[PDB]
Amino acid sequence: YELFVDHPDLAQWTGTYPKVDSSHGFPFYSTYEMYRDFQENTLNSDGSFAQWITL
Amino acid sequence: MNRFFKVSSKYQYYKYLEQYDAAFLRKYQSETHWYLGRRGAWKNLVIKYAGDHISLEEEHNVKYKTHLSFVYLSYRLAWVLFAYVLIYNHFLLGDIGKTFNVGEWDHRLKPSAERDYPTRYESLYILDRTQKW
Amino acid sequence: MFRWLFLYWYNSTDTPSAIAKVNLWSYINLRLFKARLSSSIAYYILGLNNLELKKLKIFYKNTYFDYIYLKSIPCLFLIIFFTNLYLFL
Amino acid sequence: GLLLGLSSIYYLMYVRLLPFNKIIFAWILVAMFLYWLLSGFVFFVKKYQYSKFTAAIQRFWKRTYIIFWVIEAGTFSVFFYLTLNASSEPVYMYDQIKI
Amino acid sequence: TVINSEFLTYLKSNYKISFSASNIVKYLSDKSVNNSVILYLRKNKIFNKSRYSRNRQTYRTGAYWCLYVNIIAVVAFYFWFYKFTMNFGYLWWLLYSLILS
Amino acid sequence: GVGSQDILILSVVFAGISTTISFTNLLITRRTLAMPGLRHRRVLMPFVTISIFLTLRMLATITPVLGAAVIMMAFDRHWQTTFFEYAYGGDPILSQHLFWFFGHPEVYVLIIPTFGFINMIVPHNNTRRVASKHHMIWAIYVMAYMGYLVWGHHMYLVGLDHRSRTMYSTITIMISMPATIKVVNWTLSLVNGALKIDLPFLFSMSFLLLFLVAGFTGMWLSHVSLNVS
Amino acid sequence: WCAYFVPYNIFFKTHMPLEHAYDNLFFPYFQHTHFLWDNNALHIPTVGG
Amino acid sequence: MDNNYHFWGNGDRQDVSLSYEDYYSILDCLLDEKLSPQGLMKFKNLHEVSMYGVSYVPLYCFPVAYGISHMLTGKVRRGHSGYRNLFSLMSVVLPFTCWYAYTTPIPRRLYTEIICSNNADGAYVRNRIKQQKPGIWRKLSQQLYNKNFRFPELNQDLTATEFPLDYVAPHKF
Amino acid sequence: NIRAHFWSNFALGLLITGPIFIIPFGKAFRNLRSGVPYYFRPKYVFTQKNQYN
Amino acid sequence: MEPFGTDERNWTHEEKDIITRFLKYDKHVNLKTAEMVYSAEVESAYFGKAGALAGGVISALFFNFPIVRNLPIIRRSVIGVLPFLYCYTWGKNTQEELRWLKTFAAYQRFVVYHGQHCKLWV
Amino acid sequence: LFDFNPSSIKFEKYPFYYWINSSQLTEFNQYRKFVIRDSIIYSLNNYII
Amino acid sequence: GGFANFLIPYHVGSKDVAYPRLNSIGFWIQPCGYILLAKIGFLRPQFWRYYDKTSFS
Amino acid sequence: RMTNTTEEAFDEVSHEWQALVTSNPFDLNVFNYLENTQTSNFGTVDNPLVVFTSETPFRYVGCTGQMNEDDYEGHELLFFLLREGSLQRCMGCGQVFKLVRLRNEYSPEMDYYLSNFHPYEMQEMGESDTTVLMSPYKYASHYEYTQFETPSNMVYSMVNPDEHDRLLVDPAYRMERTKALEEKYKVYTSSLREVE
Ligand code: HEA
Ligand SMILES: [Cu+2]
Ligand SMILES: [Zn+2]
Ligand SMILES: [Zn+2]
Repeated sequence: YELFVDHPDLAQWTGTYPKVDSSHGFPFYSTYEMYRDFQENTLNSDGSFAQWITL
Repeated sequence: MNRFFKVSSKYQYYKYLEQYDAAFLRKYQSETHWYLGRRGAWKNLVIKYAGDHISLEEEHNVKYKTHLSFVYLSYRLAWVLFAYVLIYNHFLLGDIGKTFNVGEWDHRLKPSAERDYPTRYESLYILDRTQKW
Repeated sequence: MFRWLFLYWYNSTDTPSAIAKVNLWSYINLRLFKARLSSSIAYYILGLNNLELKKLKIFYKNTYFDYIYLKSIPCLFLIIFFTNLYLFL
Repeated sequence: GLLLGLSSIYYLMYVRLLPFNKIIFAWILVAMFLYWLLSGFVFFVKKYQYSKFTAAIQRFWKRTYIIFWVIEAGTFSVFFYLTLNASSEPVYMYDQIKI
Repeated sequence: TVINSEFLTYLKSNYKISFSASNIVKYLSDKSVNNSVILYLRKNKIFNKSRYSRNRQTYRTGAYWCLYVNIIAVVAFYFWFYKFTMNFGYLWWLLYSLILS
Repeated sequence: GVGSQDILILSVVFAGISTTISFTNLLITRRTLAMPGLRHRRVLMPFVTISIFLTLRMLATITPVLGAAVIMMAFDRHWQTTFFEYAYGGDPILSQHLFWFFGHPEVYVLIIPTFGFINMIVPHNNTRRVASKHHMIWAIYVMAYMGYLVWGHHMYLVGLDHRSRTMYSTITIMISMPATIKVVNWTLSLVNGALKIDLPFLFSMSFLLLFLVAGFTGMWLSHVSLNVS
Repeated sequence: WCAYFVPYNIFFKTHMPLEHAYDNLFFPYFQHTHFLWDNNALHIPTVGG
Repeated sequence: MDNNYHFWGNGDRQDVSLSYEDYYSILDCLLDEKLSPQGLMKFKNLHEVSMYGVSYVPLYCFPVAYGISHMLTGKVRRGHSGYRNLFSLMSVVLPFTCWYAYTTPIPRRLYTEIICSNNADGAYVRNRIKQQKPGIWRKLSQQLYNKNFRFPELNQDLTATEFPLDYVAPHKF
Repeated sequence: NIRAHFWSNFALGLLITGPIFIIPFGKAFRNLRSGVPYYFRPKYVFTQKNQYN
Repeated sequence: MEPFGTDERNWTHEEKDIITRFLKYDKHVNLKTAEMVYSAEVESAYFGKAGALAGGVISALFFNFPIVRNLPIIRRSVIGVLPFLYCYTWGKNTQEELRWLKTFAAYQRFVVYHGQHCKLWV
Repeated sequence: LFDFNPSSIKFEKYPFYYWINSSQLTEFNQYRKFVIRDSIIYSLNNYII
Repeated sequence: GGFANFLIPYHVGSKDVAYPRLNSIGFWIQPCGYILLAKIGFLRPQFWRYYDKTSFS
Repeated sequence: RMTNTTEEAFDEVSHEWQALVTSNPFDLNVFNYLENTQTSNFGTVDNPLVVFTSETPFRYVGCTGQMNEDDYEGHELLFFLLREGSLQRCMGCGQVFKLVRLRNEYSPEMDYYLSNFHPYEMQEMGESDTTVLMSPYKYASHYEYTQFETPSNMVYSMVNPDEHDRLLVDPAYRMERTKALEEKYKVYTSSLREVE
């Protein structure tokens, strides 16, 4: 959460979802599009077979 | 607060300086506004209008555009040589000796090559040069 | 200067229309600097009447080495004891 | 500048006894090449003098700089890698001095 | 600045302040106000709707530079490795197009 | 002799420069000028664009290697640098290694965008979603990964060490794993939908039929003894 | 003197290299001639410019 | 006074000191044919310790070069912002600090046993350094004579019937 | 055996070197060179150092 | 044959002259090495002569430079000879450098020819 | 810094003084083909005496 | 060239490309390489045929 | 390092500076970073997803549906030309979009959409004294550093273009208007202090 609030770019680089709670209706002043290649190219995600072949 | 004392110029337009604190002038005629202070920035407008239109793209330097003689020479040579290349390499490869000339120049250290002659003058001159090192 | 977006957007009298009537846009009032959260976890639950903003903060960020040293002494002595017990046995 | 440059050019041409027509053709081609590259760059500078250099343009040109230098260092990296582990004759009998 | 007491009383009577000022300029003191620089932003019609500036839509110098690159490649490679130079006098009317241009 | 061979070498240099310009222009566009919602979500772009970007990255990796190889060939031809003359240090096997390090990724660059073409045409006429776009993307990406470790299956007979030869063979035979994923996904995209027969669809079927044969024959070419023969 | 006279004499009036030409190069000593390099004289426009 | 006084790469304050550069130069005037297996073992141990040491020397010089480079830039710490100047000045100065470190003799038990040994291996090493590396042997002999070493190869030999092969530096008698 | 001795000595050196060296080293961070008490100079991330020290 | 190292003495003028005359006239020197030394000697002298002549020519003009021409005689002469001294030093140093570099190359060729360098063999 | 440092002073005016040829002081354990070097050293010394 | 330069601005959603100048450059430099690589079957330094009496010229 | 907008910012630089210093949606919508657009709400009839357009009658809008944590997108990417005039819904997920055509004005309506935009980052604003970071680790996280400071004592005043020209060619009028605007700034600050 601190990483996302203070260094959002780096947070995006880590594939971290925007952690700010916006249930009050006002969107956060600095959000970003998800970059999930690290968490998708995994042995535990959709890139399971590709990462198994590479392993 | 030190006010501009007086302007001794006969030009009555310059009398505006006497109405402001010197520091004020220092803020808006020097420091940040040094490249603008007490100057009519007509050249800024002229250059902006020069750079926002659709003008001759051929620019030599900041001040001038590329010379029209050079531009037209370049364009005519480019188009004609491109046409020559296309036509010769798509149509005139049947008899190379008819459509191509064999030419070559080499280092002056080596003896003059057999093909080191001025083309279009093979019937008048045979060219050779003394070797050098 | 606001911490909570809703507060920031509840009664905003600095909106451009107002500033349009004076035509004086201070650089110190850039919205990029107007609001910034507290970098601590803040999430909404459903209270008895409306949303309640609960705060999750697990650990402090002002720890100093002395504290780190005081809690590390048992671990270092445990390492010493285990290594010496291995040597003896 | 013109005196020095033209004198040097003519001296080099005279000492090498170059074929005038062929060298003039080649030099015209290279002059057009370099002139149009530099003219594009001059166009960019002149148009960015006013009313065109935004943050997007600035970031674009910084990215262009870094991309060009990464491209240039790309082939140089391969050449340096080949230089490091350069091929040589076997150390036993063919090339005993490379030790 | 000094606000007149009568004017302040009139404003207090006619308008009751009920909400705080969201502008940060309220925190400015007189020294900070006097140490501020006034800049001008000309506001005119907007036609470019992108964060990038307007881009010229024609590259004539580029087209001709690439034509020259093609000429350089073909002519130089033929003259170096084939030792062939195109006989421009075979298509003398194309050469005459060049001359008349 | 001097002539066509030098023409080919310098033309490959020029083609490498042109490829550099092309992939620079195309890759800077997607990283910088992309729409706000498709900056990093490659699963949303059309499969032909995903394939094109992957092949552009692959060309970005291999173009310096190809350029170095051809520059060394030109130097050896016209400067007698003896880069590939065994008598005083060189080796032609190095030239083969460099070219084939460029080589196989080039063919994988050539083939992958057609996967995008079929993965766009088939769902369009079938008015249904593709079978597994994420899995197809990861399959083509792992194929791109393996493209950099199978360059030696073109050099089985040149006398490579058996360790390297076995590595090349075992990484080459496992490239059948991603391709079969593509085949299965195309087949399952063809089913359970409202088929609207067009002319591109028939070309897609022809492409599938042709890719079935060439793929398994190339897999057969990874059989070491068969490749020897 | 520095940019024209000195380079001219050590480039065209001798074949022996100076120390800074090869002190970091692990080449055997050799001489150089102006007449066996750059057949396509791209050095002439470069030097002139 | 460390606990590992048995280590061959270690040394005391008054062991024979050789600067790394000199050591490498010493390797250029020797042949493994003339050395016994024990001398070969000594030289192999010295090579291992020396390769690790020459690897580690720039690191030792990094804090000194880092401090000097910052002081050359000025009295402003532009960390992450003054990196260009800091590392240019480092690429200049760190070679100088490493120059001083590599030209600085360091004691070592391998140095004191390879050179100062009674056997034919040590005699051969001393004679080869004396003949093929005159200046290195000159400074090494000046160092050895102050460490109560008496060899026939030293220039400071008062019991020799043959004149010294090199200038004898001033020293106490 | 050497590993056990080394790790015993490493834990002992963690115990000893701190209060002798590292804790007094912390005394170098109470103030800055100019004498003004220590404050935060960010590099890129302007972290909210809201807590006390 | 020479000692190698940092502590070793650099080649003196007498040693350089002796080795040059040894390479020029000895019987154990092959014709190629002797030709190398001869060609080194032939081309080098021009550099010294040309440096001296160019310095003399420049200093003749520099003696009448706009500021130099209006100085007292002592300062005028010193400033005027400054170009001559620099150019003469350049000519002499370049001549010596070229001659000694090619002579040292010839000495290396002689040493390899007679196998007088350890760690160097065919 | 604070101990004995060997002096770097050496003979600077005697040609080929440090071209030491093998004798009983050098144990004769040099490179085998240095006999030609010793002969050259002897000839040079006989020239410079 | 064709599909990328036509579809990347469409699919990615960009006004032209990052370098329209480079796009034009690539297209107009393709033809020279095409010509060089395609006409080597028609061209060789031994351009004359076996019945061309080279001894006449 | 910050542009002297009195003499240099004319059309595009001027519009970008106006967006930065006002956060006026129209201007901001022109210069919103392409890297990220603020995550809005799901488009319903009562709470439509607002798509902004800076005085352009239409815009290409893609829809992926109900975004989830499981998979980032709800349904396949479907594009349509959202046009000005009425609510228009993606039928794949029933998502209602409203195309708001922002006008070059300071109406309260425009200030209504003040919370639907990212504030304009000023790191890339103005000239930079560092071309690009040669850091493999900080290329995608950090902008270029600066050896100089960023002043905060700038107060921006919008001026009509012709008047702006008279500012550039008539220094006396420029000084007069600057003095008057400084007086007005003093009055405004005093009024805010009195209100507080
Ligand atoms: C785009 C072009 C392309 C593609 C996609 C491929 C794909 C593959 N290629 Fe290659 N190849 C070339 C272009 C290509 N190739 C070229 C040009 C050469 C020669 C270069 C030269 O020397 O001139 C070459 C040479 C070549 C050799 C060297 C033959 C030799 O010279 O000895 C080998 C062997 O290892 C090989 C293997 C493969 C393999 C294992 C695949 C795999 O990627 C393919 C695997 C795919 C599948 C497995 C999918 C099929 C699906 C099925 C389910 C099939 C089953 C169906 C039935 C049995 C009905 N290729
Ligand atoms: Cu392959
Ligand atoms: Zn939808
Ligand atoms: Zn960052």
